[PDB]
Amino acid sequence: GTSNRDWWPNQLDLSILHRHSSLSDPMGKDFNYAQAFEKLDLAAVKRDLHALMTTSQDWWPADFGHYGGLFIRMAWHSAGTYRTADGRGGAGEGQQRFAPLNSWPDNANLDKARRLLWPIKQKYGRAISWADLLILTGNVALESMGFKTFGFAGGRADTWEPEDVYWGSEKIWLELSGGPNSRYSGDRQLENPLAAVQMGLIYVNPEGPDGNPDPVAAARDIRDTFARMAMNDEETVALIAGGHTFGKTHGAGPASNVGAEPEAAGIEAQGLGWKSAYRTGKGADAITSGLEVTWTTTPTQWSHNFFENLFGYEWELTKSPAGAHQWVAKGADAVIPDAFDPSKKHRPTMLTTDLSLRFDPAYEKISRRFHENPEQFADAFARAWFKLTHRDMGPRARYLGPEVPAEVLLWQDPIPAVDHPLIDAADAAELKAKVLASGLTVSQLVSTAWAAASTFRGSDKRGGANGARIRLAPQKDWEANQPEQLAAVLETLEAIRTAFNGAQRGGKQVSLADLIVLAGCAGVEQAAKNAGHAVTVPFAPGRADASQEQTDVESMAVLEPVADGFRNYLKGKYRVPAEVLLVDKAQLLTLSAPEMTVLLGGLRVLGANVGQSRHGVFTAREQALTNDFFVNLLDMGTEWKPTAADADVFEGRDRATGELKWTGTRVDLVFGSHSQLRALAEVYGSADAQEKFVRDFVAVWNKVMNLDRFDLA
Amino acid sequence: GTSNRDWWPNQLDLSILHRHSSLSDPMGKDFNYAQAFEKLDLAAVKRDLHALMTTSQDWWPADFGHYGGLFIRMAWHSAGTYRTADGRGGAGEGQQRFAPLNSWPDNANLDKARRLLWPIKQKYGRAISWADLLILTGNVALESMGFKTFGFAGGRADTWEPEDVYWGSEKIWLELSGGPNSRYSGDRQLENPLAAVQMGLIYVNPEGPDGNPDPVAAARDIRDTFARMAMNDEETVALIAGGHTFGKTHGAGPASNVGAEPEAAGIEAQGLGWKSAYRTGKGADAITSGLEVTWTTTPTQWSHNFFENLFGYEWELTKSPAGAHQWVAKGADAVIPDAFDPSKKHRPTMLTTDLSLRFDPAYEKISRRFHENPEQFADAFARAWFKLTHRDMGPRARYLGPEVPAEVLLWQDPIPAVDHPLIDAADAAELKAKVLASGLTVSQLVSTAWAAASTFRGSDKRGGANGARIRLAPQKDWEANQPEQLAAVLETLEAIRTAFNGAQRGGKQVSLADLIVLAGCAGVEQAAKNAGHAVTVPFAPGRADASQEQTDVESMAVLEPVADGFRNYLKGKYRVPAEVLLVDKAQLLTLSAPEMTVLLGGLRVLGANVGQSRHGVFTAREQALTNDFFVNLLDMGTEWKPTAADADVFEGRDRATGELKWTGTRVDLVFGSHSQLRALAEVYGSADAQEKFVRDFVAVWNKVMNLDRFDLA
Ligand code: HEM
Ligand code: HEM
Ligand SMILES: [Cl-]
Ligand SMILES: [Cl-]
Ligand code: NA
Ligand code: NA
Repeated sequence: GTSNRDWWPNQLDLSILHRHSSLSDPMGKDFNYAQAFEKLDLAAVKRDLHALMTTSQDWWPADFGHYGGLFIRMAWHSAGTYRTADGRGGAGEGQQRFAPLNSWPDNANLDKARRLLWPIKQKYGRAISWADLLILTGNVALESMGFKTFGFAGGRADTWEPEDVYWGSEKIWLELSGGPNSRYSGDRQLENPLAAVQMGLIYVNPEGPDGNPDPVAAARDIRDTFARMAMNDEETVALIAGGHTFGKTHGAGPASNVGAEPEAAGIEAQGLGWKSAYRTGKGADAITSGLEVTWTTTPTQWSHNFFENLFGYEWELTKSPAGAHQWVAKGADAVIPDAFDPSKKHRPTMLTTDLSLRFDPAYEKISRRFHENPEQFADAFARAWFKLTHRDMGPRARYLGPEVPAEVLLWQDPIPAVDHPLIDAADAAELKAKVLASGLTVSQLVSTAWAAASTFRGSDKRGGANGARIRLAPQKDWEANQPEQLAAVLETLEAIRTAFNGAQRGGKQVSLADLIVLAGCAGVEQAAKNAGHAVTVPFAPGRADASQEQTDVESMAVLEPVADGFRNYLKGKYRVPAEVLLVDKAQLLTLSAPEMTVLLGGLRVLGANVGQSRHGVFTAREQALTNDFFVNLLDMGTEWKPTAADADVFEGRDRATGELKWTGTRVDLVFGSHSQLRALAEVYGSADAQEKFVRDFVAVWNKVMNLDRFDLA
Repeated sequence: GTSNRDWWPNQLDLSILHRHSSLSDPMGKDFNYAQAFEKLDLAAVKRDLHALMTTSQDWWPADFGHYGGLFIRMAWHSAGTYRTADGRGGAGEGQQRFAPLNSWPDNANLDKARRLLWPIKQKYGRAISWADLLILTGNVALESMGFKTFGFAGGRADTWEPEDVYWGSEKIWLELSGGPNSRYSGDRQLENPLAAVQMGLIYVNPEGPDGNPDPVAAARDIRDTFARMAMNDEETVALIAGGHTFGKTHGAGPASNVGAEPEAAGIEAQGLGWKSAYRTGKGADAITSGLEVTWTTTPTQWSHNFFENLFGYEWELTKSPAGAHQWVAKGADAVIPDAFDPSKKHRPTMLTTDLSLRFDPAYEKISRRFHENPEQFADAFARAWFKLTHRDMGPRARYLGPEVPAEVLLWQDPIPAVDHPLIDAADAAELKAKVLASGLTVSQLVSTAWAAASTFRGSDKRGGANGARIRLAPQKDWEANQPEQLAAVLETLEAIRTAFNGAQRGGKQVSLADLIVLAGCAGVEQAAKNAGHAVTVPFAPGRADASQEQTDVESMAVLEPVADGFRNYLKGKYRVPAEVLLVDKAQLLTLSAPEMTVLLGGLRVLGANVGQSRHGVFTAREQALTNDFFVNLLDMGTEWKPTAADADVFEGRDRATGELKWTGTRVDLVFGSHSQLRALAEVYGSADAQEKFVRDFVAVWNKVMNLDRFDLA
């Protein structure tokens, strides 16, 4: 069947905005996962998981009689797709159970892991999501094997279709670098927003870079990829060495014996894949990665034997039974148990990437400290495993259940508790009038609130106006935020806040974070009044102000908008057309196509553009909330042509006279070009649409202001 | 960006069931188009359209100073994509404004037509849809040029994204037959469900079949395609000759002058395409099809000149200025006006396909009758234009406004008015008890009601249980309907109906159509009782019974289910995998993926399979409404393999003993393979899901019973 994508493969794709509709969701409109989870008997779940660890199924026999290592891997791959660039990936939506991740080569035989958990999923039903269950199982694995975890939070609601994520442009699984769709350029520079070295890998190639078995070079790829998943050197060493304290790899015979991944398998395989023709195809004969390494002398028990082995032997390059590069201990005794035959033992073995932890000089210093102080190792691992498995959960208000760690961690972008009465509706009205009487303009107020709120991304639930981090480094200096204009607005609002708070009794006060948002509300109300329409914009107080010391500046860098079509802003020059970057931003903001359309058309006419650019400002009443963007865009009296100076800037002239009327960017003009978007623009540009336009704009503005308000969820 | 479709291009596609979500629709969830239309000043709209006919715009100057031919073409192409096989295409969703149809070669320059209507659309806003506006404009064009139409109904609600229609498998526009993705096989047999001879054509090639200018063979393709659009010979001749009474074709220079279609054009084209480098690119220099034919001596006025020309001259093969095959009148004087220069006249000209109406023997007889009796031609054309433009609108109850023709037409599948009191709740309880006391089983009642209601398709809104057409030819003899079992059920229901109706006074009576549906409801209630549960199935009376004389047997044949996965039925052997056919059926029934999932699982256990097949009957309590299908499908204790006899039948055996537990088809097992479907099946197979499953089943059951109930809308 030939499709639109076939005929016009470079046309913009809006389907990403309308994933996750109520059509594909089996649960009722009113289902609230948090409410279900809060009544789960978590202790009972964990007893069932504990029992499962040593209850072998014959269709995928447990190595050493214990499924712990399989489950740790499973949970670490669930989390391990996370990228800091865009927040996409991670364990927080249970996406491992869908395409493509269910069929990535690095996820081979996790289909068996997940199938082992169906009976518990079945028993507890909607009260425990697959997303939560994956991570809970990894924690119970660890605990059953003698490792004390840092804690666990529930609250990852399940999803019902695949997310549309850019995982790379290669058309071959595992393609080595330097092909026609290489993700690498320059001196081994991995393209943003990717966080893995080859298509279908979680981080790095366990043989070494593009299969070259050099631990030093492999260390470069480990450091770079892990950094792109928000882990520093200490955390990376703790996680790799921690994980590889347990279980084993699987490479008992050649990889040609392994058949189709789950999405390609026959209907009779019932959602499993990688069926192997090698001997029994499972257990002692299993093939997963093609490597055949067992790291420790007690693969089912926490120990400090990984570093004992790493540092206690010299290593020789060797090949698994599938032909993969791996390493074996020179001169060693057979001290490693076999997974199924109590009469066999094996020499210690390592991956290239395990040896990275000894031969990269910065890793070696950490690894040695951990070898000499295993208690430090265990604490670092526990902390890093919690961060790994929670990194995309969002604010601590979303954390559910009885095992949530009390310690507040800097990476959580923490928000202090509120310990005073909040402002009421009359206070809000008072403050809106004070803001408008200060002489701050509609443009300043809208722009500032937009800048504060629109750092939110739904991918990892970071960002948003809560915190008032706009006032701090680094947000206060980001170019998009217009640092000198911002500072003047903030000074004025801070004086309003001080005077209101100084007048109160009873401990009532308003945070700056709330006042930034409220003042933006006032701007939108005043713009509506400038158009002749009285509207009240909703406002919910309860934001708190975070300190600089509670804000990790280097982690906040990935939230900087380098492209924000809603402010007609592009920080530099990109390969991806600006309209594609608009739809990417709308997806991160959780906006539908209608929402994105109304929001953009209103911001244009409110003066929200960076630098006060005229591009897309298709109105002669700037700072009035009207549908003029749409009416003027759609006027066939105007003809549009790209400028000679810049192909991405367009001039709109009167068709009859030649007179210059407007200028616009690709982001403005796409609403008059794309057939779906133009259809939306036509609703808002019709003569009956002024009330609708205003109502819909106010609704979407309030939605954006509240994106991070999980305290009200 | 590589996508799931790239990696697994043959995996089943569920996106078609979550098109048209509330996410992509700009109108609020409570918007009701009918109510907006009913308040439209239709007379005002028509005055504005009359004005527009001769208001020429310089960016696309009007031929003869009158846009009427362009608009007729526009409205005939809007309607013209309709196929009877599936009901898809047609004017009823306004789909000409989206991809791919906005860019089909045969819709070249209708982008200009649509743009000329934006000011009207804008002025009247949501009270007239684009869908309605395209048809109304065609009507006003005809009236403006002196042809009185048969009527007009509003009520086509606009849509907001493209429909996923199979238009063919070719990967080249306009590809001639016999290629790697040929729509033709054998003796010029066009593949179902297609209704056009080439990718991107509305029906036929105007030069002749695969470009061969033979009118006799062109007539074969005209007959076949038009029959696939629900039009017989008289209708066909009336429409082609009526259309071609007006306007002209456009081929002033070589087609290489014509640039990108709208979906390929640059952003500055603002949604238009086919920009031409030939001379001024428009007006006298226009290039659309490449043909240069003007049919009559008065192209802007209704006339009897089409058949006077066709019969009055002999025709000579020639070429247009673009090189296309067309025909010129031998020895004729230059009597045809030029569209732009009062000093030029032209000889009469004809397409190959126009000559088909004279050189095909059966068309010749009609054409001569029309020539000799122009009043017969005008009435046939009026009636056929009404049919053409309303064929996908569904029951007359959906027809809005003051110009709806009073005359009931056979093609509308008419249902008599109800002229008596309806059954009340106490009567419904009394009838349900009578049905359950008669001996009819759960399986029979469910099966019968399913058969009756599931003929509905949302594509053209034909079918459904209203009418009780299940009792008439041809539905009563369809194999999927189990004619012998059906007859026995109907006899019993007819005897209940007679006895109830004979006991009433006041004129109260129950239709058989209602009783079939009510009896189905009683089966579902009894099945819940068999499972130990109280359940209430909603029922809405008010269906009437249609007669055999109101039921066109040949038109009804397209509704026959040759695949119905919901009954595990496949009439024969198809190229398309049966699970694809299930999703296609779910789309015509307007079901989401969760709905399709719950529905099928319940039908399986209630005994709705054709022939009492045990395939997918995964329960030991058949005729009890339980979630057993899901719980047993998902049991990892069972291993599945295709049978040696039949690769599309699977056997499910106990993993430990090898013993046979179940058998299933692809339709059954896809719910345990497809990673999205299996996620849905897990929700209904969970331990906490029995009540959910019953509630969800009853809701979807009632949805299906009411699909055609536009008298309640
Ligand atoms: C440089 C980073 C990493 C590399 C290249 C890597 C590589 C791999 C490979 C190739 C396997 C064998 C797959 C199979 O054949 O069954 C595996 C197994 C495993 N890895 Fe890692 N890994 C890394 C990091 C991690 C981390 C961060 C954790 C968790 C903290 C983890 C925990 C495990 C566990 C527990 C197993 C054993 C699975 C079993 O017993 O079935 N790994 N590793
Ligand atoms: C065998 C079926 C038909 C064929 C092959 C056919 C072919 C075409 C072609 C090739 C054009 C020229 C397009 C261009 O270059 O601008 C056209 C024009 C047109 N057709 Fe048809 N046609 C068919 C049936 C119809 C029907 C059923 C109607 C309406 C009832 C219709 C009404 C028109 C009118 C009004 C125009 C003139 C457009 C203008 O003045 O701009 N045709 N036809
Ligand atoms: Cl994601
Ligand atoms: Cl359609
Ligand atoms: Na994420
Ligand atoms: Na249709």
